[PDB]
Amino acid sequence: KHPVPKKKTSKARRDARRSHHALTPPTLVPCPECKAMKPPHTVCPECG
Amino acid sequence: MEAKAIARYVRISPRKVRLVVDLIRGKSLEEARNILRYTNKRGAYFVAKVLESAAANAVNNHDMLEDRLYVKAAYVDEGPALKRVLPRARGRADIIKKRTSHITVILGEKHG
Amino acid sequence: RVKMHVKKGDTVLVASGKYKGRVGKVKEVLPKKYAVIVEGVNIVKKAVRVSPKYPQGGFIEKEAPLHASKVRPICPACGKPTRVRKKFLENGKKIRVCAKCGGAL
Amino acid sequence: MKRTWQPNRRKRAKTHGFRARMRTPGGRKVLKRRRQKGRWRLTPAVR
RNA sequence: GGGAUGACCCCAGGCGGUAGGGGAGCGUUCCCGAUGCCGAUGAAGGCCGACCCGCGAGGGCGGCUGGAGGUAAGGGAAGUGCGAAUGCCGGCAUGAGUAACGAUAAAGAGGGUGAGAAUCCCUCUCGCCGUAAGCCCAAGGGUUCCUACGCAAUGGUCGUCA
RNA sequence: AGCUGGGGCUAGGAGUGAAAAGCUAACCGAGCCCGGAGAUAGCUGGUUCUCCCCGAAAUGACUUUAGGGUCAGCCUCAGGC
RNA sequence: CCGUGAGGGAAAGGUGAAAAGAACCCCGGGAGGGGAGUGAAAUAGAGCCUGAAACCGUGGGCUUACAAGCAGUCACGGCCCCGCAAGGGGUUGUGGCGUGCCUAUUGAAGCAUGAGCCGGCGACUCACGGUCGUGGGCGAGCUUAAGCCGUUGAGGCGGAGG
Ligand SMILES: [Mg+2]
Ligand SMILES: [Mg+2]
Ligand SMILES: [Mg+2]
Ligand SMILES: [Mg+2]
Ligand SMILES: [Mg+2]
Ligand SMILES: [Mg+2]
Ligand SMILES: [Mg+2]
Ligand SMILES: [Mg+2]
Ligand SMILES: [Mg+2]
Ligand SMILES: [Mg+2]
Ligand SMILES: [Mg+2]
Ligand SMILES: [Mg+2]
Ligand SMILES: [Mg+2]
Ligand SMILES: [Mg+2]
Ligand SMILES: [Mg+2]
Ligand SMILES: [Mg+2]
Ligand SMILES: [Mg+2]
Ligand SMILES: [Mg+2]
Ligand SMILES: [Mg+2]
Ligand SMILES: [Mg+2]
Ligand SMILES: [Mg+2]
Ligand SMILES: [Mg+2]
Ligand SMILES: [Mg+2]
Ligand SMILES: [Mg+2]
Ligand SMILES: [Mg+2]
Ligand SMILES: [Mg+2]
Ligand SMILES: [Mg+2]
Ligand SMILES: [Mg+2]
Ligand SMILES: [Mg+2]
Ligand SMILES: [Mg+2]
Ligand SMILES: [Mg+2]
Ligand SMILES: [Mg+2]
Ligand SMILES: [Mg+2]
Ligand SMILES: [Mg+2]
Ligand SMILES: [Mg+2]
Ligand SMILES: [Mg+2]
Ligand SMILES: [Mg+2]
Ligand SMILES: [Mg+2]
Ligand SMILES: [Mg+2]
Ligand SMILES: [Mg+2]
Ligand SMILES: [Mg+2]
Ligand SMILES: [Mg+2]
Ligand SMILES: [Mg+2]
Ligand SMILES: [Mg+2]
Ligand SMILES: [Mg+2]
Ligand SMILES: [Mg+2]
Ligand SMILES: [Mg+2]
Ligand SMILES: [Mg+2]
Ligand SMILES: [Mg+2]
Ligand SMILES: [Mg+2]
Ligand SMILES: [Mg+2]
Ligand SMILES: [Mg+2]
Ligand SMILES: [Mg+2]
Ligand SMILES: [Mg+2]
Ligand SMILES: [Mg+2]
Ligand SMILES: [Mg+2]
Ligand SMILES: [Mg+2]
Ligand SMILES: [Mg+2]
Ligand SMILES: [Mg+2]
Ligand SMILES: [Mg+2]
Ligand SMILES: [Mg+2]
Ligand SMILES: [Mg+2]
Ligand SMILES: [Mg+2]
Ligand SMILES: [Mg+2]
Ligand SMILES: [Mg+2]
Ligand SMILES: [Mg+2]
Ligand SMILES: [Mg+2]
Ligand SMILES: [Mg+2]
Ligand SMILES: [Mg+2]
Ligand SMILES: [Mg+2]
Ligand SMILES: [Mg+2]
Ligand SMILES: [Mg+2]
Ligand SMILES: [Zn+2]
Repeated sequence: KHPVPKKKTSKARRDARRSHHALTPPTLVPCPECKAMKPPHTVCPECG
Repeated sequence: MEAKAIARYVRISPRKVRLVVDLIRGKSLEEARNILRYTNKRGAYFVAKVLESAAANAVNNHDMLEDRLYVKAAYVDEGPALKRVLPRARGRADIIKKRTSHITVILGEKHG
Repeated sequence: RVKMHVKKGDTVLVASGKYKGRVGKVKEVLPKKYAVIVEGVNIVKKAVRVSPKYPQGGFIEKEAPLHASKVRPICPACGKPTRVRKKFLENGKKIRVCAKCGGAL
Repeated sequence: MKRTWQPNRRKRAKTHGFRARMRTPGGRKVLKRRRQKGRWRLTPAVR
């Protein structure tokens, strides 16, 4: 019982683990009346 | 000419806040402005503050002409970590570290 | 307990530093720092907050203390001496071994 | 579950107390040592 | 052998190596050398070097940093060289954005405050205790009580609340 | 032979025990602290710059000796022949 | 701070010559920062001398998605860089070769011990005796101890004794 890691994992291998960890920016559309930006299919912070 | 802001000893984890910083790098100040607002991370707040101070500092200090601002380079280094004791089973007591980020946004002028 | 040489009355010469060469009168003397302040020699610029007077004001000029060793008593007619002590009756003195004179006041 | 410290202010002054220590040579030497080490409190503090 | 009584040319050989024996050196702290010498036209320390000397330990030189010390030749004396001791003290990693966030009594909305609110305040609805999860007393604790101003930390999130 | 609050007494080769070597302040076939103390350890670990030369033993005898020793053997250095 | 108690028992020094410790303005709730100003120096700004290493991060050069490994080494080649070039630095495609360090053992890459990594602390000494060797003094002799006198860190006397 009680499993443990056998080797400190390397700076190479943990960083490669993280290759998927990167964020993707919010999805945004120009607003119908106001100048500003909005997520699509939502109610605009300005001029709802 | 180029202008910066550095938020220091921000109580938040460098690993965590670095992620949103990556979202806005090389972005025109205006897309960077839109990206952080709709990003959902506790660190979008803190970066947006540093973004602005540098935007302020740019126009307001180094006479940089706002409309052409982009994010030249930017990054968070790791500040000094405060340690606290987390009591555990059978008397044991580990220590967890609440960390610290030094956020840096560096602004420069677009060439158009 | 600290013995000095110059006192408040004195006219002294600043014998070293930025203000080397200049004579003036010791305005105050701080035995515990071994420092004399000679008005108006050593002046500095302190920045100061906008509470009342300097209510607008941001900057004051003030005269900084000097290491009591930097200055020397002037001795009427010269710019030397050190110390000497004449006794007579009953006691006390300062004379110039340069020589031989007051302080006094 | 019932543990080892069950504080009672009389027991403390009666057992580790100052008059306690002073009654017995064993205990005068307790005070002698504590005094010599320069302890701030020679004897438990009970309220 | 070269007769230079030698520090040196020539010739001929030997030189795998653990426990061990032997020999020569490098370097660190300190003393005499020193009331001297180096030094702000930059000491010790640090960071570089593809350069010079040494077989090697090392020594030079050069640039950058640093900003007040260093210490030749010759000799003397030692708290003198670390990679390992489940060594000692510290610092920072890995596991990992993983396990958890501590009773499955349960929450929803509207409004207020505030830079900022699932987490504070009020209202409404819902749920849970009720020989208690309510109220009194004794220990023990020691200002935690009340109220104003606060949110760095403490609060397993947040906090404008405590 | 009930449970329980408060106040007391008994303790280290000693107490207490409807007896398990149980318990005696979260490890009791002999408590904890400070001291004798740097106890002892024929055992385990560890032992820090460089270059040059040479270079072993794992056998014999005795040994409350057998994974430790003393003498011999085998290495090395100096002087001698 | 730990312990009921006797008792155990830490960490933690350094701005600058001088506070001249940064008024004022800008982003900001603040913290923090950007200009201004001080200062010889402000990556000396108070989490303040020097500021190593592990460790984290941004930018650049070379490189890698049909190879397979104690990670190096030998060779050639491609790219980038320094130049006087026959030159040198970086990186690494393909090809040769290649069983970690220490410890302990007849034998370890060993699937036997120890070690996450870095920095610092860390183990053949001293006294008196003994015994060899060596550098000197005096040699049928050699030599003083306690003590006495003297002394800028000045030595001499002292013959009991061995
Ligand atoms: Mg827990
Ligand atoms: Mg517990
Ligand atoms: Mg950890
Ligand atoms: Mg009970
Ligand atoms: Mg306890
Ligand atoms: Mg009572
Ligand atoms: Mg006191
Ligand atoms: Mg040869
Ligand atoms: Mg050899
Ligand atoms: Mg050989
Ligand atoms: Mg200068
Ligand atoms: Mg030194
Ligand atoms: Mg240097
Ligand atoms: Mg020297
Ligand atoms: Mg020497
Ligand atoms: Mg040592
Ligand atoms: Mg070793
Ligand atoms: Mg996992
Ligand atoms: Mg999971
Ligand atoms: Mg989970
Ligand atoms: Mg829960
Ligand atoms: Mg409002
Ligand atoms: Mg409001
Ligand atoms: Mg009822
Ligand atoms: Mg009470
Ligand atoms: Mg308490
Ligand atoms: Mg309080
Ligand atoms: Mg209250
Ligand atoms: Mg309030
Ligand atoms: Mg708070
Ligand atoms: Mg919190
Ligand atoms: Mg009872
Ligand atoms: Mg009682
Ligand atoms: Mg009782
Ligand atoms: Mg009793
Ligand atoms: Mg008995
Ligand atoms: Mg019983
Ligand atoms: Mg106890
Ligand atoms: Mg017990
Ligand atoms: Mg006993
Ligand atoms: Mg026993
Ligand atoms: Mg003994
Ligand atoms: Mg021992
Ligand atoms: Mg024994
Ligand atoms: Mg021992
Ligand atoms: Mg026998
Ligand atoms: Mg044995
Ligand atoms: Mg033998
Ligand atoms: Mg206590
Ligand atoms: Mg100072
Ligand atoms: Mg600055
Ligand atoms: Mg510097
Ligand atoms: Mg400096
Ligand atoms: Mg620091
Ligand atoms: Mg200094
Ligand atoms: Mg510093
Ligand atoms: Mg990179
Ligand atoms: Mg194929
Ligand atoms: Mg390919
Ligand atoms: Mg190869
Ligand atoms: Mg080992
Ligand atoms: Mg072994
Ligand atoms: Mg074995
Ligand atoms: Mg075996
Ligand atoms: Mg293995
Ligand atoms: Mg094993
Ligand atoms: Mg192994
Ligand atoms: Mg080390
Ligand atoms: Mg001897
Ligand atoms: Mg000897
Ligand atoms: Mg002789
Ligand atoms: Mg005398
Ligand atoms: Zn005169």
